[PDB]
Amino acid sequence: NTVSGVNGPLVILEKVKFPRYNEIVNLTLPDGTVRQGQVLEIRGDRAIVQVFEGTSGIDVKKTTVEFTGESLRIPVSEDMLGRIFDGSGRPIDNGPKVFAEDYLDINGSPINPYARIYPEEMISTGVSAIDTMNSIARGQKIPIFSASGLPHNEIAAQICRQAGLVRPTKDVHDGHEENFSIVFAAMGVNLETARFFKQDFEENGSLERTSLFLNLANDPTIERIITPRLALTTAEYLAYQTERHVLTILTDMSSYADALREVSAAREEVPGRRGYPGYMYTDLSTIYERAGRVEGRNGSITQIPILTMPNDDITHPIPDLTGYITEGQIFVDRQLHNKGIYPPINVLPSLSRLMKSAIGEGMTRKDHGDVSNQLYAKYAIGKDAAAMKAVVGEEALSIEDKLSLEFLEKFEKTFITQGAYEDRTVFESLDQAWSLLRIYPKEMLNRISPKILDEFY
Amino acid sequence: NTVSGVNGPLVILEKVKFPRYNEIVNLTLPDGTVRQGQVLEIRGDRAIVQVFEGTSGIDVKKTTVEFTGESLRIPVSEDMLGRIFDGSGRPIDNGPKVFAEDYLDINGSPINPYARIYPEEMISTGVSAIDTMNSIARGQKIPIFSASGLPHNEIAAQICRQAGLVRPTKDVHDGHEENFSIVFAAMGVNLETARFFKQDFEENGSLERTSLFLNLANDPTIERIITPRLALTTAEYLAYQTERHVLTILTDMSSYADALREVSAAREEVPGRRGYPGYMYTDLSTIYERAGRVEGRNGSITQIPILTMPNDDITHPIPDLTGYITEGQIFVDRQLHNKGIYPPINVLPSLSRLMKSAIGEGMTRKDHGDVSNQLYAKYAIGKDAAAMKAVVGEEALSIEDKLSLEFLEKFEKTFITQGAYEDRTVFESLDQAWSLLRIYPKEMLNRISPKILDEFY
Amino acid sequence: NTVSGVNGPLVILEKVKFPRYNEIVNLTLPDGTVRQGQVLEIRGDRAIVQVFEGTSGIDVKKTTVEFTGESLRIPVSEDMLGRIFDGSGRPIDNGPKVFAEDYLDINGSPINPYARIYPEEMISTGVSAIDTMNSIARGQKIPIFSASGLPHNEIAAQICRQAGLVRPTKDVHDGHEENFSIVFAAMGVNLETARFFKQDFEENGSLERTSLFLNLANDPTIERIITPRLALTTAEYLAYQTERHVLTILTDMSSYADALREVSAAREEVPGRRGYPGYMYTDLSTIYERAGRVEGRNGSITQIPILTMPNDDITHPIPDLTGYITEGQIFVDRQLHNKGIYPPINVLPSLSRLMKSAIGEGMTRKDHGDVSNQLYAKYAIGKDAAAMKAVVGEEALSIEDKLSLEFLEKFEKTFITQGAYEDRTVFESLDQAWSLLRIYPKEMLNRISPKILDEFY
Amino acid sequence: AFIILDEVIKVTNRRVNAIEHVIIPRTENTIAYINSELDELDREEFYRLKK
Amino acid sequence: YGAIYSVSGPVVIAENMIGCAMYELVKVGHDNLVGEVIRIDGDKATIQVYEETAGLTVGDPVLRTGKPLSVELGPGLMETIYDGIQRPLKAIKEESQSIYIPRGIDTPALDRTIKWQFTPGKFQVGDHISGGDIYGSVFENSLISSHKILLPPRSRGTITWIAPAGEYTLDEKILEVEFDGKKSDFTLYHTWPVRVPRPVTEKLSADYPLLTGQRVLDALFPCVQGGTTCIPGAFGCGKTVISQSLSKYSNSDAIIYVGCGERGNEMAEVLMEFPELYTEMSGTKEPIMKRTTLVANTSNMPVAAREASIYTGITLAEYFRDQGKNVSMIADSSSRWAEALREISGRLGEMPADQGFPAYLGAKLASFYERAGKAVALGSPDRTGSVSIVAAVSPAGGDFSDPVTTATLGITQVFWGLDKKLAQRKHFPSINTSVSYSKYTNVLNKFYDSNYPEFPVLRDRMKEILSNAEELEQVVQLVGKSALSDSDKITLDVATLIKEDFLQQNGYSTYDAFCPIWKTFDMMRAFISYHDEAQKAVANGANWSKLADSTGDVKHAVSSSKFFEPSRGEKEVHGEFEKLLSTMQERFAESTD
Repeated sequence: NTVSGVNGPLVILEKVKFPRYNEIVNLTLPDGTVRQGQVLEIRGDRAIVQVFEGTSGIDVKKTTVEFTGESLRIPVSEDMLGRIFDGSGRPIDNGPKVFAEDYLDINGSPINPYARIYPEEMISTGVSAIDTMNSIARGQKIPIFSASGLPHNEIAAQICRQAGLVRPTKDVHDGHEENFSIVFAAMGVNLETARFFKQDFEENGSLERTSLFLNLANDPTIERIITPRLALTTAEYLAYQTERHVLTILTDMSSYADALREVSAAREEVPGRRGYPGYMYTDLSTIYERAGRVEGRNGSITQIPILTMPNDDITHPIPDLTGYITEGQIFVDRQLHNKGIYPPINVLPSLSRLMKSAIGEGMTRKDHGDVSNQLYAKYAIGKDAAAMKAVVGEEALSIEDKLSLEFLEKFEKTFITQGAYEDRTVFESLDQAWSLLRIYPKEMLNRISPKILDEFY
Repeated sequence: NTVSGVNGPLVILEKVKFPRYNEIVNLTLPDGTVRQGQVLEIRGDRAIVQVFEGTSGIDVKKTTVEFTGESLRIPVSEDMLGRIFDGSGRPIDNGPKVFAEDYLDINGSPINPYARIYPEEMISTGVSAIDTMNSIARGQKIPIFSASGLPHNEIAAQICRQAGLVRPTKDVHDGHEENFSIVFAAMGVNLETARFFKQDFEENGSLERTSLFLNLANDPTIERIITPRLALTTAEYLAYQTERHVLTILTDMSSYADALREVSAAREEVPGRRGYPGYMYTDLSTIYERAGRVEGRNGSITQIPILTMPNDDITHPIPDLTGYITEGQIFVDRQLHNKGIYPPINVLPSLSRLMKSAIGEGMTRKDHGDVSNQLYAKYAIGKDAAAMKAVVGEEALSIEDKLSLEFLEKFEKTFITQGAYEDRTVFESLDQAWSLLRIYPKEMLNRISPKILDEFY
Repeated sequence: NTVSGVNGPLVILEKVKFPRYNEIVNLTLPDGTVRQGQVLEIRGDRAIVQVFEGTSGIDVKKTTVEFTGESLRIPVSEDMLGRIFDGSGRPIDNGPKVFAEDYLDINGSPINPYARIYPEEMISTGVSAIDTMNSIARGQKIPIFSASGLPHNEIAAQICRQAGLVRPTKDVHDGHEENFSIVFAAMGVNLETARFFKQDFEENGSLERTSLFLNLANDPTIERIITPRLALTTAEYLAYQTERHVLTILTDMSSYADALREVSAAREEVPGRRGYPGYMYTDLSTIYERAGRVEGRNGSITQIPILTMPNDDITHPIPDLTGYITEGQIFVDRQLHNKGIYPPINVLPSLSRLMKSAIGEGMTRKDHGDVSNQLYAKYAIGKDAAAMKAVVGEEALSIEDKLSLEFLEKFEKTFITQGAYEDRTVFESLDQAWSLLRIYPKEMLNRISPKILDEFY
Repeated sequence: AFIILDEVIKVTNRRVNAIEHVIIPRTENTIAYINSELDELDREEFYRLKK
Repeated sequence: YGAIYSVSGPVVIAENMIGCAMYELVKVGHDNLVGEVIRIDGDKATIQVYEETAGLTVGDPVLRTGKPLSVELGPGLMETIYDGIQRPLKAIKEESQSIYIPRGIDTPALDRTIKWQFTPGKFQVGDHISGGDIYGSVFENSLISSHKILLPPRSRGTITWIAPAGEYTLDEKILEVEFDGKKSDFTLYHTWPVRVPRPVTEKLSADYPLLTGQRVLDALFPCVQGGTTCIPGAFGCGKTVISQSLSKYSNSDAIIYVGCGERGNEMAEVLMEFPELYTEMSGTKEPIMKRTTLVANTSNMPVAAREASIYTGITLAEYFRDQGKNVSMIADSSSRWAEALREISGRLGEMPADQGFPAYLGAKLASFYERAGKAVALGSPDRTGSVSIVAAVSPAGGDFSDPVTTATLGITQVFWGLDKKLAQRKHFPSINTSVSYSKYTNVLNKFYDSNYPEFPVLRDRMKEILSNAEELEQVVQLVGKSALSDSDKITLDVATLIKEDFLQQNGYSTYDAFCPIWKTFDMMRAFISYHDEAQKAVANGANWSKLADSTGDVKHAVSSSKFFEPSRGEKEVHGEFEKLLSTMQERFAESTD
């Protein structure tokens, strides 16, 4: 009906009891622009709305509302690739709107025809330190944990450029046979970097294959959270109807987390630990839900969320909850970056717990899981030996440890390091693993069965 | 007669303001299930009730309420003993009626007749580590600070079960002319554990010496804090009127504390550090007020509360507040349980602050005090020696350190270690002590008067 | 009307809406006492007031009000020199009646004609430890950061007795041109501490040129916050009318902050981090703005507030806000006091932002600043090298390093050690510095230009 | 044996001084910094709830 | 009846809800969503609605059904996968064409087309009957026909009608009970409230060991059927691999696998893996499946379901318990249930006070636990049934200082560690004697004494070797090694052997599908014998180095033990390990002189 009040950016409507839940309402403001808002909650003879464009202009008696009568749903086309959108899917280049062939729900709770077949075939991201150690399977969602003090935007970028150049490597491996498409969603990221993302798609020649949703921080909070839901829904349509391998790259979760946090400052719903909502978990889980093998089991959606730790620790609420919903984690680190390493990836807390089962010898090798296991134990000792080395002197060193100190550096500067443009064969990756291990006797090995070792070493 | 609402454990019944505080009320259900509860708060035409059994499932119109007219009190009797009760003191034995002779308040004090006369005269637990090294005399409240890494329930039982077999031996030496009774209170307990205590007692023939009150952990929290309160009141009556020395065993203070933190969910009362009350002091104190010498002072109420560190943190709020109030503390550590010593009481930071005050003769010996000094000091030195041995080797170690080492192994493996069904009277303990100390010459024994040292090496 | 309630130091008045903001009202108590209060909040037919007198003992319909109709202002006069006050402007030692020649409201902004031309003249107390490393300009604010277990009171006293002897010497150099007055405000200090300050002004013969405001901690918390402000309003008046440099000593800042905190957890505002106010910054800012040159450009207000850390850290909310607002800090350390160094002011992290501005060349050398840069560097490295000497011995201690060890000792025992009647001058400080610095080679002394170095080694 | 004994004691002497001065106070100060933030997250919450 | 007052998140509030209780089953809106009144505030009831909202408006009716929310336990539970609200997942796949539950769609709690073979009980006409007494049985699978049809807990009367043997539906009545007038007619399914502990004849103390099938889990502290256990996780240390692996390897009559709030990929894995793999009970035609009743919740589905998960799951263990079936309930992970509880705490607006976590949290964790245990089966013919609760605990913030873990350790009597550093190094599951305890130990080693083994003696020494190693390692790190006693070196060496053979095993031991107690005992027995001979050997004089060099052949042989499988000696006692003891004795002879 009309504004009773506005409390924070949240706008308090006084209105008669009829609307749908998540029903779009259009607020008529006196300035030549009408705007849409969604009822966040519906209550007894009032509804609290956060208006999707702007944050100012609402008046007491100079406002009018009319109920659209329809809750927000994303209008989906599979012709949506090769178009530039914003966070509401409106054009910024004038002309390419989302348009439709079907209308599907933004939550993806109605359809949810996610297959009960567990991640199957191999995926790589062309970065050796990712591929071998925490090996990606289709439908597997494994987070990229980063920290600021980093060119963390450059690491995300690298993965976006690399995605789709990997795919002929994968065809040959027989972990892909079908088209590859990219769904790209941006939330609260710098101007320069938004041009880097467009440019990386352009180079690849996959601009046609990708959709860009661009959302800045000067576009509202509620609207920020909707953006990946639009993207996600379109990916689900790609994966289900046309049996495609869909990669959605969703950056930046941190920006998404803040937005959730700013709200509930006038809701009846109350915020829990560290001022984060307690149903923050619930919010993450809605995003995360569209990910997994689709029914038809020739398509899948693989999802890579990008998280920068804003405080740097991994026990901060943003990473801690995410790591739990996902199956393992991938750690980027400040320390490698300082020495002068790119892409700087620490592997010591990095483990994916569903890695072994997915992969098999037919597109990897049987030693892929064994050779990875050896390299973690040796790297771990090398790291403790280093810390002790500083404090006491070379008094606590032993033969294995001196060897381990060299191993650390060897691995860091040959294995993990590679150019932005560079991409890597998995089979190649595995010969370079063996090479590093060749400086240790075989009697000191034990995370590999003696049968397996004898064949490939 | 009309339930207004339920907000968690706390139930709001809407009926008039004419009831008094802690008056039992009866919720009459159409299920034929009468549940009693006690009013926490009374306000104008509503009272807030916590139901002992269950807390929800009551209709908002098909229910009636009746007021008892009696505030909660324990029917206390000397014929009550040797029987297994719930957390409201009602038989689960399938035995006869509770019986009364008086009705005594369980609110915190019945008549509070806690003396302005300090502790003397030994109370024997039948565990060597506690009795000799940390002498407890009646009225003293020394807690056992244990952890979940130890078997806290099994050690607690041991103290009860071996206690009161010390007593014929005391009667002969003339320590006790009046009888010995145990009041055992178990909280939020597991079913196997509840049964375990009864079976242990049955085996020793300590069953009819004690009353056991079991509150199970499926029983709501409010019942659980009521349990020790019931126990403590019963004990104050046996101790005052028929003059008996009573040892009260209360496990687990950590579960009682949790209940207290747990209630508050519609109260306007806020907790303090780590979520535990600011008034956590107050609640501890409440148990603590029933403990001390009774008026007439040949009977006493002696309290040993048992506190379990859940995470091995001595800076955890529960032990800290308690520790300040209590006359010393007993520390039990994980390390000794691991070597396989049982009981594994390290007497390294354990203290009794009124150690001298307890002993005498006729239930101790004169030589008790001097020995306590020799064994503690030698033991501490024994721990220090173990670390040095690892470094220097066995063929490069000192004489003084070698002696200290030998003492550590024997001390642990003979004094502290005793069998499950082996009672260690204080007289028995003191002899074993002289064998251990003998290995040192007289030249290295000196916190002992030469008079003693000449009697017993 | 009359008093509805009192919640803590907030008084809930029911009265009409006609009073202005900070309008005085008077409460007529039935006890034969009148109490004054000022409106903190005005609302729809009620007001919430903080009373200067009392904090409790406020009734309902026995207690009535009459509104004064006059907002809170200080009668500021210039013939207030030599008169003794308390923390409200009543005499406690029978100093002259306040009168009036102007009235200024307290808001931290009287007439506010503070600086837009920076200070550049120099004030010296004759303390090298202070002056050299922290060059105090004529309207800069540099606090004293000390901690518990220190004689912060004694150092504040050094300044006050030695100021007003050094200043006429500085008058000739053209460091000064005009008389000095001290306005001492004590907050929340002991009788014993308060007398000490008064003793120092008598002792010197500057009791007629000082204003003393004494607030004790047992006087209301509301009285305590008005005490620094009252002093400051007066201070601005003396600066304006009679063109003197006014030094304000505001001791102790922690006491003031404790007052603000009680009126912010008893407020309906939620306080900031560590239970310390959310507008704690603001409250502090009010003092701090009132610094610099005052119109007619020959009077000024210069500020040294005194802070003792009540928790021994610069981690704490008080040091961190304090230090941001002011322009430097003068640091005192515990180690130096323990050893027998008085004044124990350490020079390790003591810093002056407006050092450059403060030094000149028409009353100080230009080499004051160059030589300062060397002392700060050299001392800083030397302190760190000493701790390092302890660890390493002489196996990572150089010849050059030995020289830094000697500079450190000598600086401590000479530069920092001077009695509480010892007066220096700037030229002497530079000369003594030059000598110590002399053992270092030319190469070592590299943060000062060759022109300077060569002339004066 | 003497000459060696002379070298080893010098190293063992440096290590005691190093653990005592540097290591232990670093563990104290870091622990404390984190404690102070930590207690405040728990407390402010209760105030937020109450408001 | 009621009129919707407000819809905030998936929480619906409805005014005008009188003669309503606090666990009522309700149909919410005009959409007829399944829902439950958790609490009430005056007239206004706060209802958790188990299907999502996206279009439910205010002022739609709320119809109370006149009874609590319960779950259905009948026949056909086995060899089917359900959710946590318990609607068949499989039936959902065909009819809705949506693999996972669609919005606005409702399906009843069990399949209503399936027919079962009823065979008569041990009652006839005019007989007095009681609850948990066996009224019949249904041949439910091929592995097990042990599915007893009982008269419900809290029922007694006289049976008016007993139907004869034959084929019936589970909606097609076969029993009438008359107590005082018609109590109700009964069918093959029976209803049970998921908010109450299921009645029992008596609880009995646990004293019968289950063998996990993992040598390491048995070796340090034995599992018991009837018990409670914590296994630490960290969400990237292969906690899933060992959960699913334990489930296969442990052997009970019925197993209930409860995914609390999972990846969705992990749940999918178990659904696929189990019919492909075999049982050790000789199961055929989807072997493992026939033995499992599976509760599948992902975290991406509604929060109500995920609350409901554990409770439904425990009731399923309990139902089978009354029949006299021994149950293993593996619930994974209990920390995700707590995370759902923290969610409810903030959505209704109830106070959290357990470290930013619920008021109720500590008590709800205990309530779940007490429903597990060993008992004399419900009904008077007397059987033994048991429930062992294996509940995974894992971080919810800190490493063990999170609320979840603190509460759970209080109440658990069995705890088996898992260290992160060893997890990354691949030596999981790592049981640390300081981070592990069993209170059941003393009754359990005395049980194994009766069975044949010397077991209690081996326990103490196993503990001693691990225990001294941790303390000596701390001197090694700081001081270094330039000296470390002859005895101390031995302890370190032997402890490595124990790590490698026992602690490391999960796709690295070619036999691990089920490991007997005797074999574990025999393996550990060789390790301990090697230890005592070695320490004696340095003391009676013989260098440490000569002693390593001569032990030689046997030392390797114990190193290699782990791959070896029963194939010599008995069916549980292994000859290679028996041979080993005697050869060891010969090595000592060479080594001392």
